[PDB]
Amino acid sequence: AKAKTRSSRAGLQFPVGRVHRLLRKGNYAERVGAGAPVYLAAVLEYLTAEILELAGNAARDNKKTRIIPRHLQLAVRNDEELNKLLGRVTIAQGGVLPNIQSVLLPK
Amino acid sequence: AKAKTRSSRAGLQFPVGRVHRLLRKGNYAERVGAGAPVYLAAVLEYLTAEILELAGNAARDNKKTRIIPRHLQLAVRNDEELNKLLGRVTIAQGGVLPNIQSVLLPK
Amino acid sequence: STFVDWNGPCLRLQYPLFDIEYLRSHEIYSGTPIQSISLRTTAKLQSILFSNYMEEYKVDFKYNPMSEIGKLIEYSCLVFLPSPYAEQLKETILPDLNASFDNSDTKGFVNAINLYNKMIREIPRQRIIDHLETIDKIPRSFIHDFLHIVYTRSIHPQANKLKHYKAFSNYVYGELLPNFLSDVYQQCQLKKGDTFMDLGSGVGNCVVQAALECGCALSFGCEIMDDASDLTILQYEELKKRCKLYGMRLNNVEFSLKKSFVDNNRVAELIPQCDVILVNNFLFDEDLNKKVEKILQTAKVGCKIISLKSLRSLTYQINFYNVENIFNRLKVQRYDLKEDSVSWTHSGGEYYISTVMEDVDESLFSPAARGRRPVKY
Amino acid sequence: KRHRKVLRDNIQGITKPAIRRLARRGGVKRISGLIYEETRGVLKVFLENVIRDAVTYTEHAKRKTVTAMDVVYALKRQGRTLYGFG
Amino acid sequence: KRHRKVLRDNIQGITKPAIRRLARRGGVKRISGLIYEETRGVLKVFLENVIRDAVTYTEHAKRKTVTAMDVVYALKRQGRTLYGFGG
Amino acid sequence: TRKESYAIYVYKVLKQVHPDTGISSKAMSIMNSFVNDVFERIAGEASRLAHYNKRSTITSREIQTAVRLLLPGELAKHAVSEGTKAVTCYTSA
Amino acid sequence: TRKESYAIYVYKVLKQVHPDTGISSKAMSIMNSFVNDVFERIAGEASRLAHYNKRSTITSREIQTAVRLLLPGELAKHAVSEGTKAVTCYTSA
Amino acid sequence: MQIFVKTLTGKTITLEVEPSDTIENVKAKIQDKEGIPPDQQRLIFAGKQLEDGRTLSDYNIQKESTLHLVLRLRGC
Amino acid sequence: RYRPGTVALREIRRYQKSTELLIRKLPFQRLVREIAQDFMTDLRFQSSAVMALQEASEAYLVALFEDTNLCAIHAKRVTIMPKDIQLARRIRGER
Amino acid sequence: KPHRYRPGTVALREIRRYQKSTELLIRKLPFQRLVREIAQDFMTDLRFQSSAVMALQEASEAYLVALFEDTNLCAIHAKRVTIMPKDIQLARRIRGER
DNA sequence: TCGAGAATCCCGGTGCCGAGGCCGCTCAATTGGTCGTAGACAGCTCTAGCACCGCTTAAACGCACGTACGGATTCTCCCCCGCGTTTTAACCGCCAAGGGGATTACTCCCTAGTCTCCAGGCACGTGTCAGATATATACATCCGAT
DNA sequence: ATCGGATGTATATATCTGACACGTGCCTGGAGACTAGGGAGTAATCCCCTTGGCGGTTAAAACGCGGGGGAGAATCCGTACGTGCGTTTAAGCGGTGCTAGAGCTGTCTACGACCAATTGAGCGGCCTCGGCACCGGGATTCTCGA
Ligand SMILES: C[S@@+](CC[C@H](N)C(=O)[O-])C[C@H]1O[C@@H](n2cnc3c(N)ncnc32)[C@H](O)[C@@H]1O
Repeated sequence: AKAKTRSSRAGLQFPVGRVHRLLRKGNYAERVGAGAPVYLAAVLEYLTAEILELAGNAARDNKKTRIIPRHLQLAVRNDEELNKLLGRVTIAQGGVLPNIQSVLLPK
Repeated sequence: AKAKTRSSRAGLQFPVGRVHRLLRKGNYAERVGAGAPVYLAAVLEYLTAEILELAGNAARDNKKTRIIPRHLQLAVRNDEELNKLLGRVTIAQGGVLPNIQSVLLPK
Repeated sequence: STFVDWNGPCLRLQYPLFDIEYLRSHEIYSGTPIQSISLRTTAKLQSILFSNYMEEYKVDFKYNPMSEIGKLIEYSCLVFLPSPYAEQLKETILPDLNASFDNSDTKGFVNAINLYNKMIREIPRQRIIDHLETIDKIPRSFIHDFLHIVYTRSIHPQANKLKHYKAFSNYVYGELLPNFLSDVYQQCQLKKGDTFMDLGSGVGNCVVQAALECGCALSFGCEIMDDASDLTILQYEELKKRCKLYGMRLNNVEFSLKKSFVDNNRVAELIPQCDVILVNNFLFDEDLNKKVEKILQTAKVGCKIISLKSLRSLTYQINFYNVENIFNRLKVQRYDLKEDSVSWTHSGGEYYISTVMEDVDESLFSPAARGRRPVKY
Repeated sequence: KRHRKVLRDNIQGITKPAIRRLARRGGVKRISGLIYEETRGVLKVFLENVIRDAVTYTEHAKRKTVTAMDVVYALKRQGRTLYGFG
Repeated sequence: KRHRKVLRDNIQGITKPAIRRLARRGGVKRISGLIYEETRGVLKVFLENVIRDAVTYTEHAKRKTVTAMDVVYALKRQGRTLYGFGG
Repeated sequence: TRKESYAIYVYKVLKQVHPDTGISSKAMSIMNSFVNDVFERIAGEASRLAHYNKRSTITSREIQTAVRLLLPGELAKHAVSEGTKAVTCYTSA
Repeated sequence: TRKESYAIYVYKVLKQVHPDTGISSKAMSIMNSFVNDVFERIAGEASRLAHYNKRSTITSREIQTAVRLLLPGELAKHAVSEGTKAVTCYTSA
Repeated sequence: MQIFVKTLTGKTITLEVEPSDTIENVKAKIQDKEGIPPDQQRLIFAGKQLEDGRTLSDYNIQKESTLHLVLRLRGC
Repeated sequence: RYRPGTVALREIRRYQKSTELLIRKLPFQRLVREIAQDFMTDLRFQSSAVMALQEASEAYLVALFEDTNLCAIHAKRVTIMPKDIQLARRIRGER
Repeated sequence: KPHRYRPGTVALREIRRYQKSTELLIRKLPFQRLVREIAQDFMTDLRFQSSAVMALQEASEAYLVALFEDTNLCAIHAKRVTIMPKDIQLARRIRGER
């Protein structure tokens, strides 16, 4: 009886098992389906892949090979959909996007 | 033995029993204390009493003996704390308070 | 600038605060106050009344012994000394002392102290006792700074032990500063012969301050914490020693230490005769408030209850089990805390005085009073 | 200075250059001189709200140390969701 | 007229007087001529968001009627809790 | 199927505060939705507080802290006074 | 005791998308908090959907609807496609 | 002699008695004037609850005096 | 003939003290259905749902126009212009 | 005379400098003292885990930066480059904080 | 200041339909048992938050110059209000058909529970290199003189 | 506009260092394998509420025409804040020690879940009348042009 992790079955990197345990332990419902944690882990993996891909692009643009909070802030705020998802979110040590209003620049 | 409602025990009009059943069926926690539904029912009764007192004052001031949504809107918004509590809330058929800015009044 | 606000409020004495008979019957001081030098270039200060006692202070501009010395000398020039000595002492030492303190002149400060001691040692003691007998008013800050001297001697060396309270919402220690105490005592009209109770006295600042600046026939203080109890004992002993040093009479002060006022025989039997009751209920939880209500059931008429939070829960009513209750007979008056009124914060807030009436208060019957604070378009 | 070292106003500690830098980060070119006191008031109000929520959370936990996760929860309650502290 | 009456734009159905009334309730003394198109677009965006959420709820419930509870939940999701229609 | 609501209880509270004043059906639904909204708000906050402390129980302490967090200012104080009074009356029975 | 987190999984996704890019501990904590926040959002929305339909279980359908409600636009479409792919692959084997 | 009674709802009720009138008769007049059940009525004068068996003259009621009524809504 | 702004103030007073829906029912219902036809399934829109949508939309637009009027007065004007609405929605975080 | 930049140039230089950086623009100790003071209203002597003060500073600086962005939008809307207290009041009123 | 002219408020009478009270009839709350376990209390550990001191120097603070933009005044003009007439289409009350939302009933697959196995991932430890910082300087930008 | 001077700032090389990434123990959470209940899918039926359309009526909308009042532009004042520079403050770093408060572990006792019998509170249906909505008319209160 070889053990094969559910993340391996789903082809996911994220922990299907831990997601199932967290769904069960959070009292989100009386019971949690078998396909729910796979689906949620896949969603989390996709969003993490998006954030890290944009952040890695930002880090490469800065000639840096380590994603720092600033790179996460640039990746989040320079993309409209991620910004709207993370509109009410503050990223520590993220800073602000470089923008100066047109009227403020010299004529 | 004769049944005695827990609302009667606590001197509350609101349904301590229904509040307990809603807390249990709401998956808010695995267990629910015995004093929790009493406390929550008392709080709900208090807020209802406050809003109904203010709404009845509004209706009396408007020479009406029946509370309508407009009176609830006036009661909620004319009070700072209730308005802040219900700041993000829309009351149907409430309208808005009479407020005209001093700039807009004729000279 | 001066150490003492010479134009500050001047409390009027309503009882013989300065024990003249003791001062005339005793000229050698036998008490042993906690010395300032032992707390942790030295200067010796000479006691104005008793020749035999010198107080040593670690004088170095590198607890502020210098500020205390300045305050003590200024109060002596203001309170303890008659004319023409008061004017001479005012003109001679005080400008040099203030200049030295502002400029941090250690040598000048010590020289000023020495000149003060030399000039005092020739003054007749009988004249000082006569002036103390004749006095009827003294600065409001004098009792405050005297109590602060006693506090620094007693509480500061073990102040950290006051932070051993284990809870967040009960048994928490916080003091009410002496200015607020004088304000509320003046508001409550404490007078000689009255009884003062303090429920939860902490280190006993309120009890001793009432006993001093109001002449209460009995100032009572109940405390449960062992650390606060030991500190109360130390502070009271230091206070007795210092009061003997200055000749000030200390009225009867009683403490019930290391035992709660709840279900306490002494508190229960003293409540009926109590004339003022101070209960710092800022973080008293609801059950302790109910226990305080149970204790205050036996309170008499006219007894005023000071507190930081209202004794009555703000939605308190009368339906069944309140016709016989004391809280129905309370006129509650809210007032605003001034800045620097409490020790735990500088901001302030509110505090209530609840006066026990013969009849039920008419405020709660009006629904306007019960509201938190017309409604029309 | 009784049992606790009571702090003085310390809202001037949020000094005029600091508010100027905060404004400059926001893209502010010019600043009225009355911005500084009003911004100090706004900051004091916001911090009072967040710290009151955080100390309430600490009070429930029967703790006396305001953990960072309490502040994160207090900010999440206000819709100010903060990342990087758990 | 193929199989179902494909409705027209029907955003001009929010006529100029209706927009004037909405502004007047807001305490507006004067209204620019360009406000009408702008607030028509704003209303269209808001309705698109709320109706999209409500129809997501309805489709999840395997229903074909946008029930009033669906709209209430959609508004509650966006922080615009609506009272009087259940909840 | 029976459609439960707080209608009779809101009416009882109304007759306690204003005996001579009624309440309309639309206003009744608004008050019922208000009670449901505040109930779910307080219950969710108490659930979150129970989770944060890794506690499986919602006690009166959790609800009291939730009421402190949600209701602004004097409303929280008065609501906590009512909650404490009701729980005290209940436990002494 | 053990304090669990998605650090290793975030790092695995990072080395998948960007083989030669590292990530800092502050950025790692921010990403872990992001995963926690999104998990809480989706789980809470799925709980609300389960309750509104009087449904006691969280099926993949509930999570899919929660994703549609939460993620904006194109993100929702891609997330739903990835989740459907993952569930189909999981159920196949 | 005219006396006034105050209720929790902010109302003042005028009443006419002699000193010899008993407390139960006063409760009966409150009944026939306002409709309140007598058992729910509790009468307070000067912070002391009036006993039904006693009379008004026992408590030394003065002219133009003030009284308070309390209604037993539910109690404990 | 009343001067300009007099009937405007009278209308402000009239509509601030009244609660009836200010948008006609049927045009708004058709707008809601048109917005929903982008999902090819034919929906049915329980009438209380359409009333709820109208309530929410009118309340949202009333609050938006209050903010727009505040913005217009901030610019030392009484006429609201589309830049006022854009600023209000930008500050609110909707754009 | 000494080389002197005209008004508004060094302000733009500061804007570019501080928008491209991420360090905390409020000094650590003054903000720590402010937080501790705001907590002394509670009688208990609170400890404030060192990450908690840092998180408070992160949140407060982000909030003030967003507030000043909105304030600058308000000021530009009034045909002005100078933010004024009226601008911050308008921003907080529209946002729903007043 | 005034008077005609228009909203608006109020007074009275009539009408009506929905709030309030009553009557069954469920079925959900209450009571009373046990029984598992959550957590309250106590003891111990240990590490991190408080406090202190001293030195460096980066930032803050005050002052002075000046300039540029906020605010006030004045002018034009155009566009948006207000009113009158006509049109259009909402609203109503109505009729009918039927789509599908509740509802109940049956079946049975999926998930909670538990028990055991085991390996994935978290704590700890250690190498080493990405980034931070200093220094030196080419290069871009601002600004005053011509 | 264009040319130099001074400034700031990005490029460059070098050179640290402490935080990142990787290796390993193990242990605790994830995985495999029943078992049994009950929650959810699927099928059938009722009839509630939806659609669609109708015709009639009347309010609201649309159009068009003054015209005046507010928007926007231009001018000018002056004062309020940006920019340097010298001085002062105190934050920041960097060591040390205290000790107490958070965290973990070990009882065990109260308390809440679960289950079964009981029945009265509360909800569905149905009068029924009185508070609120409409309508006619008179009084009250701007509004504006004179
Ligand atoms: C807020 S302090 C007030 C101290 C002092 N009375 C003053 O105002 O300066 C209250 C004190 O009451 C004590 N205390 C609290 N509850 C008590 C109780 N139930 N019985 C006796 N003392 C109590 C605590 O030790 C605490 O130091």
